[PDB]
Amino acid sequence: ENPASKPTPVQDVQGDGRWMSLHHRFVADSKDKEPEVVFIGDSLVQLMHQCEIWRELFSPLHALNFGIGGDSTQHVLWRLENGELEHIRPKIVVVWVGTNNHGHTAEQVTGGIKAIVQLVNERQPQARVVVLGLLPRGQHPNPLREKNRRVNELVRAALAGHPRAHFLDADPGFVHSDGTISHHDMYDYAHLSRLGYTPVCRALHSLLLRLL
Amino acid sequence: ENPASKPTPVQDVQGDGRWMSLHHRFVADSKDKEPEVVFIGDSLVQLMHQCEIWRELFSPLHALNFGIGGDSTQHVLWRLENGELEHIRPKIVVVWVGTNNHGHTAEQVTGGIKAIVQLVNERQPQARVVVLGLLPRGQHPNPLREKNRRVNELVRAALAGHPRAHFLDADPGFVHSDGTISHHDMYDYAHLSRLGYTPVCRALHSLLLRLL
Repeated sequence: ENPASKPTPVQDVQGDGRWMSLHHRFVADSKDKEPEVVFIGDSLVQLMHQCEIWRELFSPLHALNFGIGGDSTQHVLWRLENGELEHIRPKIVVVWVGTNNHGHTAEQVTGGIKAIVQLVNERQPQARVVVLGLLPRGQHPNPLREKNRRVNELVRAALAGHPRAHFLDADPGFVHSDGTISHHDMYDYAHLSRLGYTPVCRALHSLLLRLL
Repeated sequence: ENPASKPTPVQDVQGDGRWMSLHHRFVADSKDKEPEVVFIGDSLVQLMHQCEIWRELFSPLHALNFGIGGDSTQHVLWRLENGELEHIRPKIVVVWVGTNNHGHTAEQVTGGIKAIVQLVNERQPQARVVVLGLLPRGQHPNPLREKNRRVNELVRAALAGHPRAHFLDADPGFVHSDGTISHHDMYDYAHLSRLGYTPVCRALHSLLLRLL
């Protein structure tokens, strides 16, 4: 099995059960709401809801944010299969996950992303799927840069043949000429600040409005 | 040895070196700036800098924020010993760390917190030290609630005999009568939202202004 596309919850090894509380909240959201767009993935999704203005660009679109810090692809897959696509009929599902798949090869993470697009195509066949490219990370050149770039090539070539699956690279050019990422964009060289969110989100908003 | 008070960097098992980039940035901050207050600890410290308005309450105070998501006590201890207290002479150092010490007993985390106050008293003997109580976490009652409460009793009783060491519980009462924490306060039942930061930070600002 590709471990990236084998659905599995995050096991609580800390004791406060917060991942499963998050999941149950999103399930109840889906039971009770009628979104047109659902956002799912890791803390880049999750933190957009606070840390960026989601209210001005995305709230009008009738959007649920189901981001969980730390999730890998298999975690998202599990969540989509275990209640978060129930009782809804979005027009669009936005997927942003894969940068936390540590210990998986790029091909494996790509296999994880392809399994999420497949699940969404089966459980919510009317929806378009948007997959965001994995962003660069690390202050200087490093192997996760090259990993996430390779994921992005492989995913883009996989989605090229899919009428209603869209690859979006939302990277404005966070890697500079000197090879560096600025902490003004990414305060810890991976998570975006308000400034790093702005151009990402407006690339996303523009794609969403054409589609919608 | 108490593992909580044995200084040690976070080892990079991912490959992009971001923890050590963060540390080097803070070292350069300390070389080049002249803060009156330095904030150090985990992502509750770190995210206050974006996620709350640090600008209105804390920026006037000439404050550096040296928070790193995921740090335990021994990580903070290492950082304070390995350059982040160099070239400065703060009036106040604010410590908020211990909630990530998974696998350490409450007594051990307390031993970690006491070693950080001791380091700061030796390297920056003029500064007052403020230690923030560990906040509750988890949506419902769970063993990390009781752990962090016990840490807070033990730390408060340790700092009671210290003229210029101050324990501050900044918890407004995030645990409700029904036993629950609201996701309006803590979006993932551990990290604060803008709303959860407001009362925390104004408790902190008030203590700082008396002292200062």
